[PDB]
Amino acid sequence: LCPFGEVFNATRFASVYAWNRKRISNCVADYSVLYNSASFSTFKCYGVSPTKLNDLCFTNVYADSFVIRGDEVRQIAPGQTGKIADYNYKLPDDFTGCVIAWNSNNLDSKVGGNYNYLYRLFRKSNLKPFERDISTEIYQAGSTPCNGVEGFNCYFPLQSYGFQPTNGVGYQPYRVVVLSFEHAPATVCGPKKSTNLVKNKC
Amino acid sequence: QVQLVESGGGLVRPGGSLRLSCVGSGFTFSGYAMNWYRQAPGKALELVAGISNAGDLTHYEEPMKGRVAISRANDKNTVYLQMDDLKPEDTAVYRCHAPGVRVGTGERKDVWGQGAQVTVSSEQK
Ligand SMILES: *[C@@H]1O[C@H](CO)[C@@H](O)[C@H](O)[C@H]1NC(C)=O
Repeated sequence: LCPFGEVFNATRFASVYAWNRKRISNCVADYSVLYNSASFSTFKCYGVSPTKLNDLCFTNVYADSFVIRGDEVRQIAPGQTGKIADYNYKLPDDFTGCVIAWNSNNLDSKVGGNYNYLYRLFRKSNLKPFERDISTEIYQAGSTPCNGVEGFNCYFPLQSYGFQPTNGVGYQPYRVVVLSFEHAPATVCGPKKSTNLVKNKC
Repeated sequence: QVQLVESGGGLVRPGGSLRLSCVGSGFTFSGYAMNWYRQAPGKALELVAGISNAGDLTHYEEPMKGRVAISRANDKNTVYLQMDDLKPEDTAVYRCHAPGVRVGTGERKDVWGQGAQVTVSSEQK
């Protein structure tokens, strides 16, 4: 069986700017657990049909995961705008996959504030499809150079998420998982289409 | 100006000890919490230790949980990080952090340090 539990039921997720990517291949893809789950707030697919994922076979499945705010989950989609889908995590216009997310306020919120999760709100260029920037170089907002020193119109690109105990789901932490699917032997398959690879001792 | 000028660090041998210091100015240092991050070459900034406004509240993460101790001197407007039993994996740029300090600058409310290089390398052959 595919290792979805390793990425979905992980102890600690990464920041949106430093999104962790897993490679799911050569295994049975049980999408039943993903279907019959009332925990999942968002479950939207692009260029495919959620209801019929067991009726499909792909040669690679890149399972990207990270934490963002609830009001920023709408940005996680093809051809969008805003700090997240521009500086942190952008998808291609012709994207093929799904976007999963659930309110993780019970295990990513802290009384004093969870300062493990950050996000980049400053960038000279726009993040290319599936591009990742973990760099921490001083951003130039003004006309004059910074010279790697923080000052006027020159500041740190990263900003911490509050994630303090609040009542507003919009400003609460959400665990997002982007299952990006990919003329080659179809490795990750349904439980029926499985090309006798279920007994490979995955 | 809202600033955090961190000092200390340098080169030590495996098992060695070091203390980093972060001095704060241009804001009430005792009014905001202090966090210690570290960035290893190639990896993303990870949280090491976090402390409270001026209280006895210290939170450590898995990375260095055991061989690190966070503390602050609000009288001297400074926060320290006592690192002992250092390993070669600890070789990284350690940064201080005070969240939600800046005001009237948009979502950019955090104030970040410059960075202190710490290198835990063994002797030469
Ligand atoms: C863990 O397993 C799967 C994830 O692939 C899903 O049912 C859910 O996120 C978790 N379920 C339980 C019972 O922990």
